[PDB]
Amino acid sequence: VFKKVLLTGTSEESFTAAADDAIDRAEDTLDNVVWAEVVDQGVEIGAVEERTYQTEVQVAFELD
Amino acid sequence: VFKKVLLTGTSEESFTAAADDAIDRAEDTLDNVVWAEVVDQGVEIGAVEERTYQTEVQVAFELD
Amino acid sequence: VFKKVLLTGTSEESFTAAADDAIDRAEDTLDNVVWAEVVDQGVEIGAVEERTYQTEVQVAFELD
Amino acid sequence: VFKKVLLTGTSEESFTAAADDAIDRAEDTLDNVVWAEVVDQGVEIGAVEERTYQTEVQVAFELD
Amino acid sequence: VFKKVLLTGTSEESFTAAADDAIDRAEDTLDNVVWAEVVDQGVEIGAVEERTYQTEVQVAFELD
Amino acid sequence: VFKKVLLTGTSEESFTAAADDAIDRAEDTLDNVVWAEVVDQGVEIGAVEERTYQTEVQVAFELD
Amino acid sequence: VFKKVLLTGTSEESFTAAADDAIDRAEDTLDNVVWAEVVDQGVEIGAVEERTYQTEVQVAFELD
Amino acid sequence: VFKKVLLTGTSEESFTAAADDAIDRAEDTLDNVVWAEVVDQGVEIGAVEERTYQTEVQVAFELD
Amino acid sequence: VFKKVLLTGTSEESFTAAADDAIDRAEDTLDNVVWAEVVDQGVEIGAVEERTYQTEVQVAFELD
Amino acid sequence: VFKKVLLTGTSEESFTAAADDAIDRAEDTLDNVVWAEVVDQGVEIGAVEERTYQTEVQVAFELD
Amino acid sequence: VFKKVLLTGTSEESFTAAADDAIDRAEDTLDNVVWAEVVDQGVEIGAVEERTYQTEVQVAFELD
Amino acid sequence: VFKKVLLTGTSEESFTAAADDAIDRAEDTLDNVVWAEVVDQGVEIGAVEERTYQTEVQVAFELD
Ligand SMILES: Cc1cc2nc3[nH]c(=O)[nH]c(=O)c3nc2cc1C
Ligand SMILES: Cc1cc2nc3[nH]c(=O)[nH]c(=O)c3nc2cc1C
Ligand SMILES: Cc1cc2nc3[nH]c(=O)[nH]c(=O)c3nc2cc1C
Ligand SMILES: Cc1cc2nc3[nH]c(=O)[nH]c(=O)c3nc2cc1C
Ligand SMILES: Cc1cc2nc3[nH]c(=O)[nH]c(=O)c3nc2cc1C
Ligand SMILES: Cc1cc2nc3[nH]c(=O)[nH]c(=O)c3nc2cc1C
Ligand SMILES: Cc1cc2nc3[nH]c(=O)[nH]c(=O)c3nc2cc1C
Ligand SMILES: Cc1cc2nc3[nH]c(=O)[nH]c(=O)c3nc2cc1C
Ligand SMILES: Cc1cc2nc3[nH]c(=O)[nH]c(=O)c3nc2cc1C
Ligand SMILES: Cc1cc2nc3[nH]c(=O)[nH]c(=O)c3nc2cc1C
Ligand SMILES: Cc1cc2nc3[nH]c(=O)[nH]c(=O)c3nc2cc1C
Ligand SMILES: Cc1cc2nc3[nH]c(=O)[nH]c(=O)c3nc2cc1C
Ligand SMILES: [Cl-]
Ligand SMILES: [Cl-]
Ligand SMILES: [Cl-]
Ligand SMILES: [Cl-]
Ligand SMILES: [Mg+2]
Ligand SMILES: [Mg+2]
Ligand SMILES: [Mg+2]
Ligand SMILES: [Mg+2]
Ligand SMILES: [Mg+2]
Ligand SMILES: [Mg+2]
Ligand SMILES: [Mg+2]
Ligand SMILES: [Mg+2]
Ligand SMILES: [Mg+2]
Ligand SMILES: [Mg+2]
Ligand SMILES: [Mg+2]
Ligand SMILES: [Mg+2]
Ligand SMILES: [Mg+2]
Ligand SMILES: [Mg+2]
Ligand SMILES: [Mg+2]
Ligand SMILES: [Mg+2]
Ligand SMILES: [Mg+2]
Ligand SMILES: [Mg+2]
Ligand SMILES: [Mg+2]
Ligand SMILES: [Mg+2]
Ligand SMILES: [Mg+2]
Ligand SMILES: [Mg+2]
Ligand SMILES: [Mg+2]
Ligand SMILES: [Mg+2]
Ligand SMILES: [Mg+2]
Ligand SMILES: [Mg+2]
Ligand SMILES: [Mg+2]
Ligand SMILES: [Mg+2]
Ligand SMILES: [Mg+2]
Ligand SMILES: [Mg+2]
Ligand code: NA
Ligand code: NA
Ligand code: NA
Ligand code: NA
Repeated sequence: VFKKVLLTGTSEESFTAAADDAIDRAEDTLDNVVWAEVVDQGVEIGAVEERTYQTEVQVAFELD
Repeated sequence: VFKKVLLTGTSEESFTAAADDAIDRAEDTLDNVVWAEVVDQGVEIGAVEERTYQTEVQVAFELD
Repeated sequence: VFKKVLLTGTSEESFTAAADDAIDRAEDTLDNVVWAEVVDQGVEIGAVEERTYQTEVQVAFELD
Repeated sequence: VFKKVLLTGTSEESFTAAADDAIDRAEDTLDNVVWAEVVDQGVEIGAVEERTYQTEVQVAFELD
Repeated sequence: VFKKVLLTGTSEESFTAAADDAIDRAEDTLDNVVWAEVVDQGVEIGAVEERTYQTEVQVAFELD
Repeated sequence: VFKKVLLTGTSEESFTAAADDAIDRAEDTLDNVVWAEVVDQGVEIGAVEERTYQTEVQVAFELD
Repeated sequence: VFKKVLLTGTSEESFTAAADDAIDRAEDTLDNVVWAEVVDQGVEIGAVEERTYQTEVQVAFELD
Repeated sequence: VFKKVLLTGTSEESFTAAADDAIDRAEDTLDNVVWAEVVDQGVEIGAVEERTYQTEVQVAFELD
Repeated sequence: VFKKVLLTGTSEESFTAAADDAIDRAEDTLDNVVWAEVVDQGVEIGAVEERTYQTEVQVAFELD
Repeated sequence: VFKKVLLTGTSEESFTAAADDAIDRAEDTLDNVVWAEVVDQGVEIGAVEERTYQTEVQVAFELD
Repeated sequence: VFKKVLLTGTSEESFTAAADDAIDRAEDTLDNVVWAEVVDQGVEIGAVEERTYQTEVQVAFELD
Repeated sequence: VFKKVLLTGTSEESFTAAADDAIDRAEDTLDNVVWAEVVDQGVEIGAVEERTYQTEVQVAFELD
């Protein structure tokens, strides 16, 4: 059985690095992370110092 | 990193109050709740006494 | 077996009351109405006197 | 010909009042506003004092 | 309040049995599981021995 | 001209049999049923005895 | 209250005429038809003599 | 950079002519119109004399 | 088994004729073309002489 | 690089067997078939003898 | 009240830089730009010299 | 007439480079490649050595 958690990663650099940010967090706290599906992307502007790219992913992990 | 939990709140009063019901539950058990996105709304009729409005939300919270 | 009818209710008050308007109509003419799913919402402006909130619902009823 | 502008209204009270907020703004600056279609709803939490309901609408107006 | 977890069940037999696989896992670890909504189906081929049917479900459970 | 009715069939056995349940009902009451399109699938759990698979279909029939 | 019926009109001429075909049928059998929304278009080829354009519409009518 | 404006054109003749109606309006008031994407089609019936076909388009234009 | 190819037809006349353009091409090179489903429509403006209507279709054909 | 072909399989038995029908055809003619994603399901009724279940899949295969 | 404008940015480098291109243009001409939501991405090939990455964003700005 | 092929490119570097990977493959085997539309993005994790970014594109090419 796989389960997915819905995470939004952030980066001041790129959409790819923002996806990595979310996956890194998942891998910190979950075993058997196997894939991620991008579900949205955006840019936070008017409450940060530098533009912040955001990539939201369903991160899938194998249960057990 | 933000994470979202997918909650359906309920109310005998309104769709807005049903959204509040879900957010209240999130705030009871989670720190740093920052926003909610409505993903569906409906009304339960034929297994309740009074119509029950339901509002399903992705409730976003900042991790750490 | 359930069947759904696609109804748009209206209200000069709120989206919740517009949903009730549709459900009330279904309950007038149908037995065993069991739930409703919101599929769209809108506001009619430039052919009514007061803004009219509209809520479109699939109203589900149990057949037999 | 109709044109639509994509506006997010806000309210500390309800999704309906947040929709009104957007429509009111459109009517302030546009002639012949004729309808609005709800495209999203959400709640801003962790950068406001009180929860703020938001309703995003395409507000349609007749050109000329 | 209901909460949903996003699970992908697997089966070498059918899409229905793959849905059961996910629900069974939810029922192992959660109380008050009340319904499941199918959100995707697929078949894993080129890293398994026999075709494996997969059914992804939002499994809803009542909180408390 | 074709018309469609939106029916949810149920089965304690499978998603395919739940689709048949809806189609059977359509064929009981309608002439010239010609096809069905699956629009959703789900499983009712916590108000039935055995899991009940549900398949919602637009059932198309030729008018006249 | 408005209700919608989901009709597929057909024409050997055009998508517009296929939409008219559905609306004409609605107007034959329903009072207070007020609008139609196109939901799909297609072309039937390999079971007709000439290509047949099809336009599927939700036809809305005012109840009462 | 391209920008899009969301326009609904109308015609008593066809969906194609309704799309032209919107594009013509864009070209009246905008320079460097480069393409249009159809996003919806419909027919206004019960507040016009003759059926009016409507085609909603995102009309893209190159900025500068 | 059916297979679909994703083709965009073009016409200086209409969306219907643009759909025919794609289907004609499919029929030139494929046997047993049986139906087409419209998936998008648009208009190319700023790199053609006359507006060019485009209709994108999944063209289905029976294999063997 | 992966490529996908869009195939509709058929079965007089089940949606799962209809998916297998499409995958079997892909495996007959393609090397390195690796997965399939269900994109639609339906039932052909009024031009076949027995109901025919259909499952449309994107069948993915690794290029080279 | 927030308003959104629908802009497609371009870059010969990356999808992230194409998003920046659109946001930069918005910030040139608008006050209080607060966020952007990616709605589409693509690559222009056969009318440019080098591949051009394009990222379409709804750029949100606070009115007043 | 344009045709599209549905390709998933891969890269250990970025979503942009994964899109290039797919386009490069199309250009190897097809003439008159004119544009690509991103339809999905993801990251393969638990069967590769380094995270592999994937970008799925419809690659459009002009027929003849
Ligand atoms: C990055 C980002 C910020 C946002 N802020 C937001 N802030 C807000 O008050 N309302 C919103 O709807 C909203 N949407 C956002 C979406 C994105 C993608
Ligand atoms: C409130 C609500 C109840 C429902 N009950 C339901 N009960 C059921 O047996 N099948 C369903 O598909 C179903 N859907 C529902 C959807 C909503 C929005
Ligand atoms: C309330 C409402 C009115 C509308 N009127 C409309 N009137 C019209 O001529 N064309 C339309 O597309 C249209 N859409 C509408 C949508 C909504 C939600
Ligand atoms: C109200 C609201 C705020 C938001 N803030 C947001 N803030 C953010 O940093 N990223 C987001 O994606 C985001 N989305 C939002 C969506 C909504 C509906
Ligand atoms: C079963 C299945 C396997 C998959 N594998 C996959 N493997 C991969 O490398 N990229 C993918 O996008 C991908 N998608 C899949 C989807 C499904 C439904
Ligand atoms: C089978 C089923 C039951 C459901 N019950 C439900 N019951 C409920 O109170 N709210 C819901 O949203 C809901 N959704 C359902 C969906 C499905 C598919
Ligand atoms: C016109 C048309 C015919 C079709 N026939 C069809 N026939 C069939 O056996 N399976 C299908 O999925 C199918 N889809 C169709 C869709 C359209 C739009
Ligand atoms: C042409 C058209 C008119 C409409 N009128 C409408 N009028 C209305 O009161 N409510 C609606 O939702 C609505 N929708 C419409 C949609 C279309 C496409
Ligand atoms: C006809 C048409 C042309 C287009 N050109 C385009 N040209 C471009 O540089 N970027 C685009 O996104 C784009 N989209 C188009 C869509 C359509 C429907
Ligand atoms: C099985 C099937 C047959 C169909 N036939 C069809 N036949 C037709 O004339 N028009 C259609 O739109 C159509 N759609 C279909 C869809 C499905 C899923
Ligand atoms: C970059 C891009 C160019 C395009 N050109 C295009 N050109 C065209 O003639 N028709 C189209 O549909 C089209 N779509 C496009 C989409 C994208 C994303
Ligand atoms: C990269 C990727 C791998 C995947 N693997 C997958 N593997 C699997 O067994 N089931 C899946 O649904 C699945 N989906 C995937 C999606 C993506 C985007
Ligand atoms: Cl989710
Ligand atoms: Cl419907
Ligand atoms: Cl828009
Ligand atoms: Cl496709
Ligand atoms: Mg930096
Ligand atoms: Mg988002
Ligand atoms: Mg914010
Ligand atoms: Mg009360
Ligand atoms: Mg729901
Ligand atoms: Mg129930
Ligand atoms: Mg009042
Ligand atoms: Mg509507
Ligand atoms: Mg009107
Ligand atoms: Mg107050
Ligand atoms: Mg939003
Ligand atoms: Mg076995
Ligand atoms: Mg999936
Ligand atoms: Mg049994
Ligand atoms: Mg459902
Ligand atoms: Mg003729
Ligand atoms: Mg259809
Ligand atoms: Mg047929
Ligand atoms: Mg005339
Ligand atoms: Mg519309
Ligand atoms: Mg001409
Ligand atoms: Mg297109
Ligand atoms: Mg048999
Ligand atoms: Mg289909
Ligand atoms: Mg360069
Ligand atoms: Mg686009
Ligand atoms: Mg071009
Ligand atoms: Mg490297
Ligand atoms: Mg994918
Ligand atoms: Mg895999
Ligand atoms: Na989730
Ligand atoms: Na219906
Ligand atoms: Na817009
Ligand atoms: Na394809």
